[PDB]
Amino acid sequence: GQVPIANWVSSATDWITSTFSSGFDVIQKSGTVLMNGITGALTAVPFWLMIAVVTILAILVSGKKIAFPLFTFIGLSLIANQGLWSDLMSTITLVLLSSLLSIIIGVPLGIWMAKSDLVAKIVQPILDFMQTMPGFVYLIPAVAFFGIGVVPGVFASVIFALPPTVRMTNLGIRQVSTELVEAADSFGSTARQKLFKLEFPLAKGTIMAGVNQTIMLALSMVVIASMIGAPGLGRGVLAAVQSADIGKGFVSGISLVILAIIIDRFTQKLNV
Amino acid sequence: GQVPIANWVSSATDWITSTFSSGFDVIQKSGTVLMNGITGALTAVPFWLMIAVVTILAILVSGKKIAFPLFTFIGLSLIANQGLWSDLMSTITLVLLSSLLSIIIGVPLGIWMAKSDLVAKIVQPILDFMQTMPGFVYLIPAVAFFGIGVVPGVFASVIFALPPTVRMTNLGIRQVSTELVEAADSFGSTARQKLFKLEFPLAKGTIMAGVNQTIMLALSMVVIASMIGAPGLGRGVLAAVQSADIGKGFVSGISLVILAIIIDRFTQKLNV
Amino acid sequence: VKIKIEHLTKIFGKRIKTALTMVEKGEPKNEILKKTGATVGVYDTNFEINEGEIFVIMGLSGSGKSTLLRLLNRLIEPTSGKIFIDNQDVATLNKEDLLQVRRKTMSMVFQNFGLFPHRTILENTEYGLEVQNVPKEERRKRAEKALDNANLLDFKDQYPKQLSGGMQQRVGLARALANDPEILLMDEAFSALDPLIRREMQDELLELQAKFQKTIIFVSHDLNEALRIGDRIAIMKDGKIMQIGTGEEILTNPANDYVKTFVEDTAENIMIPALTTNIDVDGPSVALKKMKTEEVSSLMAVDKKRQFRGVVTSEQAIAARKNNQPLKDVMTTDVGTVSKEMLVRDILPIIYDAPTPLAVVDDNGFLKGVLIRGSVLEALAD
Amino acid sequence: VKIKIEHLTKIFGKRIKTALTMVEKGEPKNEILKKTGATVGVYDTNFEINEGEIFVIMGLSGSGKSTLLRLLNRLIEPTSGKIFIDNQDVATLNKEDLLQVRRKTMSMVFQNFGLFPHRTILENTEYGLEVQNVPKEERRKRAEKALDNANLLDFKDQYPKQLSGGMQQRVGLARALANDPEILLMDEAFSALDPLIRREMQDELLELQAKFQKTIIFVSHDLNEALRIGDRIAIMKDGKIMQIGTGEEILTNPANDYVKTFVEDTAENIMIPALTTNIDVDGPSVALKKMKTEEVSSLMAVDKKRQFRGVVTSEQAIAARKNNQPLKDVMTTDVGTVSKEMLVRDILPIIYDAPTPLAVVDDNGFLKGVLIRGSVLEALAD
Ligand SMILES: Nc1ncnc2c1ncn2[C@@H]1O[C@@H]2COP(=O)(O)O[C@H]3[C@@H](O)[C@H](n4cnc5c(N)ncnc54)O[C@@H]3COP(=O)(O)O[C@H]2[C@H]1O
Repeated sequence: GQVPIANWVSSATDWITSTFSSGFDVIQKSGTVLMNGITGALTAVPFWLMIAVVTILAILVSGKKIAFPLFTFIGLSLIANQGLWSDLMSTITLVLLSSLLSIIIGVPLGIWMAKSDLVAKIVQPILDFMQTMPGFVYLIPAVAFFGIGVVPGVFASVIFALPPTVRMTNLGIRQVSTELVEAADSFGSTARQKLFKLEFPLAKGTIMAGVNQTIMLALSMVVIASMIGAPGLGRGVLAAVQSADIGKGFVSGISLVILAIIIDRFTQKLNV
Repeated sequence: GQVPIANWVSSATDWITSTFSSGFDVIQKSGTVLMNGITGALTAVPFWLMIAVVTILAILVSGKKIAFPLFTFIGLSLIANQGLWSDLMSTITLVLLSSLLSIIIGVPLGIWMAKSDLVAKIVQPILDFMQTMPGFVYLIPAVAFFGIGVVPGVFASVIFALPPTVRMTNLGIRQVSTELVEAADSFGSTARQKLFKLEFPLAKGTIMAGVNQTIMLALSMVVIASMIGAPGLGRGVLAAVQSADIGKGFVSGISLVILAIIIDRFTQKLNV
Repeated sequence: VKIKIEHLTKIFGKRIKTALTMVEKGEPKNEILKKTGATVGVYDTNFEINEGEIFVIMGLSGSGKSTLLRLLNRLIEPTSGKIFIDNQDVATLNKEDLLQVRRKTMSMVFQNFGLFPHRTILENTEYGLEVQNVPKEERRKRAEKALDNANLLDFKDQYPKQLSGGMQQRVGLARALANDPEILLMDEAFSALDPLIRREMQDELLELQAKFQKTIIFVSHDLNEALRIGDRIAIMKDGKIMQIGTGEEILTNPANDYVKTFVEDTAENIMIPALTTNIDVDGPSVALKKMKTEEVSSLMAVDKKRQFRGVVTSEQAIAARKNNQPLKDVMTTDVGTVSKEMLVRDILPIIYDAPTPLAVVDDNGFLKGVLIRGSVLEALAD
Repeated sequence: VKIKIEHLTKIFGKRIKTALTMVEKGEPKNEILKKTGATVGVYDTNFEINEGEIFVIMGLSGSGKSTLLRLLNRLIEPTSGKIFIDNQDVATLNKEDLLQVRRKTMSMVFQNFGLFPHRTILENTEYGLEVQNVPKEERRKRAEKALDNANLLDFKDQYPKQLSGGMQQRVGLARALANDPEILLMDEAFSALDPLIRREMQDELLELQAKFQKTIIFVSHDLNEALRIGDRIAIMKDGKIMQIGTGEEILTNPANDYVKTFVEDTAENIMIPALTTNIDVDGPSVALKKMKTEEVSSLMAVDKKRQFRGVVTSEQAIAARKNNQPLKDVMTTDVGTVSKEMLVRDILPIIYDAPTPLAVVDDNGFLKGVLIRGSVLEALAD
């Protein structure tokens, strides 16, 4: 016999939209404009200046070796060249938004989890359930709630890249040697004290690792959401797919890669 | 000024197809038929028997606890119910193919890497470059070479899920305590000897972990390739996306999840 | 008197009210476990402590001893009981007062020293005050002072991992002392060090306690580490088997039959490892180096084939050296060498003649050990 | 003679031909490093070895000593040199012959014992033959035999992690012996054990070498671990500073000025840690337990305030026990107590009167150490 999970889910969705309409709407409004604004700003700057700024930044992080800043300048020249700049800046605003949201919404959760053994049981299952899902589903409720655009994309990205942030957090916090915990507590240190003197300064490594992971996940999720609003090179690669156009697909994907590699080589070197 | 990476890439692609045409063609032929054959087999079986078989298998792995086999039977009943069975079996043949190919093509690479410090330098960059890419690109050369279908999808899945397999391999092999290496060597043990007595039996944990990871990656890549041939619930979720149909999208994705969770809970419990 | 305990105990697992009621009647630990699965670490513990009264706590891994400490500090909340310090219970204190207590009265030392590798020894030392919201001047002052008191200040503004275990132990100890606590909890502190550094630190701790008279919960699984310092010992097997202390009463009037196997209370199995000198290869200078390291005045002499040969003395070696003569000639083959199995009053008339011990040479010339007045002990036990 | 070495050396990093040519002329290591960045571990090493001639190799962490071993076994390919074993070079051997050699002649022991935790002690023992493609019968037979020879067979068909360091060391040693090798390479084997187990294993190894006369490269950073057994020592600071051995020639005629600071070749800094007994708290039984553990016949007596008080003897304690009398009355306050800074030949006559040492009591009553005929040594050094 059949069970109506489709209808249940449909109905639930219907009910929600049909209750939180205004919230979603204003949220949409704010999101898009902000994103539009941000995009307009970046895309106000030239491309040359931006490349040179990133290049210096590379030197700053890595003063001696020559490969990464070299490659960064090269690829950004190339990307500016093919004309995929406005789309690039759309992609970057999308990411930054999704990543910051996922951080701001997960790190406290890693805290609450490392503190309570109940929340761990409640969430770990949710975390695996979300870490195994595909991206494709996440963006259907996105349009269901906000509709087409950037807002839905960053929503999906957040909900897709939160898990590892939260996980690595709770882990880097539950893995501090119990001696130091006991010590901090033996001198009458409130949770805040040890937390901002002992826990973070140590777990920071794993935290930034999970954060890099979260950023990459948000990036892939945006490349996906491109099939719904979500400007950026995702649209170019998508068109190339739906048109079998090898050239532009490879080109959009290579620009995306360059971007992601750069973001990584930056993040890695911000941990210590 | 512009540089013609599009044209270069286009030209290269053109040249290859236009050289290895017959290979690709026969490979296609063999792939699809085999896949078709496998699918036909796996669909030949009823659904009820298959569920009960998987259920016993669950009990076998986990004799006491009742949650995982229970849930497996439940979700498979549900999946058989909505009618997503033939597509499911297409997805499973796709995965098994991609996963076995990626294993058979990466494990030796983890070997060669843990043995030679050159190959590590050569490959690690390739591994990061491929672990940061999106899936979307991978399937454009897939059609470029084989065309529409399952073959392209499993190709993409393999090339997308190889990296972590290879990485965890080379790592679990380079992380055995040097004392045991030196010992195996002090008694005149050829590389094969220590390798099949010492290296594997230890690195197996990390190896199976990277393999589980590889399987999940292949799964996501198939869900993606659904946009090109690649039957399975990927098509259902895709249609739901391109049609905003919440019900069927959620339903396909939940069946996929159930499948992935099951594959995990199986893999995890095959390490020791 | 400083501390006082009353029916204190701690229970782990779940379904702990039943276990509480059980111990309220005398239910053994094993039965409680089987019936509830709530493993107990402490069981109806009642005792007190006085000032300057180093109160060691012995036991085997699993006797739940460190747990008792973490209860006293309340790091682990007690299932029940009371702790009357300064006319002030401790298990019925709010958070503020408990923190102030931990800050003023108590302070801990740990096995692996509980040090923050991401700080400088100075910072780890002053943490106890940092968390008390005090200016940095006096913080650094008291820190430098405590460190000078341990003769490692110059090693400050460094990190732990680049030091030796002993230094890190001294560091944690100074960290605990900075607060001028009236109490010091110690959880197998010196158990991670070398036995030499162990004795050194024991003596330093005694010197401290002489200067500053403050109470100490010490913990250890080594009876010697306790007897050297302990003024009132307390043995522990999931309960206070014996806590009378006195050091000897545990050995004089051991109430239970398990303490006596813990302290190890007729044959000559007392033969001890010997100090050898293979004359066939080594020389006087070498024998003197060995006498110096082993910190003795004489040695036993064997053959290259491990066959007993005789005895050597410091003066004999010095004479052979000045004369440049070798061993095997400047020796004492005349010795009261004995066999492994004999009576405790066997070599009674000779043990006094030979100032040197009486090697227990194997029947076939091989050597096992020696005897230095440890025969008297069990000989008079009759 | 068994082994023979010729201009052997090893260089790390890159650009090693230049470093080779450099050492072919005598270029110091530091300059080679600065000019090429090719750190060297071995430098123009030339010596030989004989049979049954335990050839220890000392040095500090970085002297590149274990490297020399792994070169002898060829685990690390030599940059240059030759190794003439059984009239058969080793650096010019193909793979087959090198493996057969490693299987027949040589066998290693390691610091952390190099054990396969995923096997049973029996399997780890027989591995050396397993890799030689031999039937399981004789494999298990030789294994059980070697284990019985170490008195742990019953502990077989278990795993390492559930054992003690000493047992795992014995296990690796049996694994190496099973092959009946003519050689045994050892890389700080006993450096991971307790010094007591260390001495026990040293003596067991000597007994073995007595039974079976086979060559041994030993390695250690402890000069005593070498002097106890070493028949021909070789000190190492990136090169053979001294290899003559003889045990004493290193101390008798130390050629270089760095060996003499390695072996530690006018004030009375020789005061050694003392054995105390706080009469104010402890009793005769306790003092006897301490005499037993410390393995001595007498003790020093202090006050609860660490103030020196006198001396105790085993017989005095036994008498106070039988009589039930306490300490502080059955003692010897009459003693040749001395101060920290006395002249080289200060208590030159009294040291002989008092059989017991002469405690170096601090000016203020405190105690630091004692003196047992270690004064004679440096007194006659003049
Ligand atoms: N920190 C310390 N280190 C060493 N001794 C300390 C000490 N503090 C106090 N003493 C006492 O001083 C005496 C020094 O004895 P000496 O070393 O001249 O004479 C020693 C030594 O030359 C020799 N000996 C001691 N232990 C030995 C062993 N394990 N193997 C071989 N010979 C040994 O036999 C004599 C036995 O002396 P006994 O035990 O009657 O007496 C010892 C010991 O009881």
